[PDB]
Amino acid sequence: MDVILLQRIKNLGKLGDKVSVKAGYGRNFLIPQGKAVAATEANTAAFEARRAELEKQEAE
RNA sequence: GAUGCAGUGUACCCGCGGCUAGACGGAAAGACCCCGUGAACCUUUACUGCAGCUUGACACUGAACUUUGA
Repeated sequence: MDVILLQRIKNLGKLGDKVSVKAGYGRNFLIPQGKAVAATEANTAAFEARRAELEKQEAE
């Protein structure tokens, strides 16, 4: 699956990078625990549109 | 393998008590035997399927280090 990282991951990328991961990884660890979001068009519109700066200065 | 055919012998008409030599006596479309491109159930290294058991591939199924083969 294709995901956009909401918050920093050790090897995937940082704060909004779009990466492809194995389906189980995203389905069972990232998405339920809020560490990423699915890379759909509406979710992208949501991510860069408004809450981008909020995720940014919530660096820690 | 004859009461009923041929020849011949014997024999007046009809019961009752007994008897079982015969009526290939009665009883059950022979069970033995053979046949039908009949049946059923059982067996097996007869044939062909399937359940069960088991092998690997793909899916559910992810994250990090590492070592080694052609």
